[PDB]
Amino acid sequence: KERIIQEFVPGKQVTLAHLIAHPGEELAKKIGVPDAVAIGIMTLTPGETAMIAGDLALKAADVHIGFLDRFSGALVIYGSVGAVEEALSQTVSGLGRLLNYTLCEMTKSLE
Amino acid sequence: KERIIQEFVPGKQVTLAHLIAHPGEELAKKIGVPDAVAIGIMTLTPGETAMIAGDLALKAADVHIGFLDRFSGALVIYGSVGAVEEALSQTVSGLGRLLNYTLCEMTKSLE
Amino acid sequence: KERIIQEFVPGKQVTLAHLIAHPGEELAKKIGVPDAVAIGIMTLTPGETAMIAGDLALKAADVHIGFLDRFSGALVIYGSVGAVEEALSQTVSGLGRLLNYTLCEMTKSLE
Amino acid sequence: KERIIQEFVPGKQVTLAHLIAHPGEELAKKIGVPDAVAIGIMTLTPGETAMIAGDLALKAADVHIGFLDRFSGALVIYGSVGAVEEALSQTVSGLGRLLNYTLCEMTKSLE
Amino acid sequence: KERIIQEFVPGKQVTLAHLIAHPGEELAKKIGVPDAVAIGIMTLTPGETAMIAGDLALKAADVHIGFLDRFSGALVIYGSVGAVEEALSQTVSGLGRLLNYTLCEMTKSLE
Amino acid sequence: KERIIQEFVPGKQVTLAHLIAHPGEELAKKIGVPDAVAIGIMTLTPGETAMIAGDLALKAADVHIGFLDRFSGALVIYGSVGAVEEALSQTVSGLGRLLNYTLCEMTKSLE
Repeated sequence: KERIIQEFVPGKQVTLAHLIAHPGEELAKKIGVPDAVAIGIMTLTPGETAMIAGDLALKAADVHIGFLDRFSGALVIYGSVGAVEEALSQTVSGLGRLLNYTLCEMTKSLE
Repeated sequence: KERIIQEFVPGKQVTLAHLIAHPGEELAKKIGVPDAVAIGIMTLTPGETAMIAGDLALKAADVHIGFLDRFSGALVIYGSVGAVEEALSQTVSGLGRLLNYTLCEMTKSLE
Repeated sequence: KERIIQEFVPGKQVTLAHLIAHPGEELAKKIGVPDAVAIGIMTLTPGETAMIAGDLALKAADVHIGFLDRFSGALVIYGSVGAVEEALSQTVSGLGRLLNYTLCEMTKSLE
Repeated sequence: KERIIQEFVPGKQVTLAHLIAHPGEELAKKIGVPDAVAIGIMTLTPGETAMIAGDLALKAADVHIGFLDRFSGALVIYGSVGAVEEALSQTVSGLGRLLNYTLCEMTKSLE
Repeated sequence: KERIIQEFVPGKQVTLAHLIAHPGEELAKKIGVPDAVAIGIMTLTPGETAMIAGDLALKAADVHIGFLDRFSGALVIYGSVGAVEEALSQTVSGLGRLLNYTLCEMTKSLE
Repeated sequence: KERIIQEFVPGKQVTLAHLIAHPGEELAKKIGVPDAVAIGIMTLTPGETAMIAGDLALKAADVHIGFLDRFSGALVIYGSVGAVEEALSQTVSGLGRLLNYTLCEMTKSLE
């Protein structure tokens, strides 16, 4: 085979930014967020980006932090479908702009 | 040898989607799911995909979340063999469709 | 040096499948399994494979789950040397068959 | 495919150094820092660099450690916008100077 | 830059096998082993190899398990300098033999 | 893109060895070491190297273990600036000598 030594470092990337309107009570309960709200999901690298994204999203629309995970880089917000959608949209563009992140497409699940 | 610096980032992939009808009480107990039900197993990357897959599966058939792990990316559902099988099938195609994931084949264990 | 971006994803592999007859009480105590039994050890990737392997092994011979680790991908079974050996043999082939895993040789420690 | 063996080792890098004036009480509460203060965010590799950066930042301006994470390599400081900004600026240059780290640009979020 | 997708899997390797005679009470306390004994240190990949090595070492000489870590792949034994040395020597060769591991040199610290 | 399978294994490396005289009470408190002492910081791979380095440093000068982390590979010592400096110096050379590690430069923060 081949042996390579590899100095690892975090990349800067928004891997997914997903909207889920009408998650349902079971999923909501599992996730640890309020029922009857839309939901925004982001994975971020490095993990500390979640605090930055948290700031952005809060300032972008009327959304709330379900939870913020500075280790995994997870961030979950909730609120109206419209608020969550804007918050997501704004936060992705803000990261590529302020920090020149690798970005992704915003995605959605409905029904 | 050779030294490479490596900025790591999560891939987007469904690595496995497996059905297990008749798991048995011992395995069920270990896994932390009800007995007398079929079982669906998925590994997902990044870990946060488990919440998205959770949504999809719940909406695809009459299945329930045994547990959802947004860290490892694990998701276990249960229900009838038919319900679990459809939920699995739907969830994989839904991820490749909505999010353009790398997908896998659905698999099964019976007896 | 060189900078590479690396999207990571789990491989599908059975890295080891080892039989240990006569482990002794000290090792058994450390491992958290009954004394006076043979022992089967498997490392699996991804971690969720341990539930699938758990199913296979239980169905292959008269063995029992010492523990199943869906995070590390560890699975430890115990029983007679013959039962453990068959369970191991069957589970490896089953994974390569059902899921086309990268497989390994079965190994053993005696005395 | 291809098989490579990879001996992993930590790189030496400041991946981000971000200033957030006016984070808001919600974000502040989530993050575990005082309200009404600016905030500095750094990700560092290896994780132990957070203690070194902690030293630098404290000595650079009138800032305080919200928290220091020698595992993830996270470090959060707070104080006036001016103090936090200087602390950040100084700490980045200090690491590249003393330890020849790979550095980044300082960034900021306002409003 | 360059983007590579990387399916990760554990290698099979004994990275170090080190003997420490006369560790001293402070170090011993930190490590969580008895004082007045020599000490053997191994790092193993995958993590589950520690249980196999544990078996080998116990059978090779009159040594005892300080602790066995099936997650990190750590294994610490203790006993006489001679017993620990033989246990180490035997365990390394046993792994390369039974499992065709990548091996290392045995090392020692004295005084 | 490109798919590579990657068997991972720990490298053997001292990534940093840093001296901090006059850390201050705040930083000291955060770090979990006594005030009014100099401080030595090392990151080591693999994680188990921290026990070996712990032995070396203790034997090299009149220093004490603030803490030893066999998981992350962290080791923090304290004592006089001179004792800590020698302990660090000795431990790095000892590792390259006994174990042929990849080494680093010793570094320091003063004032």
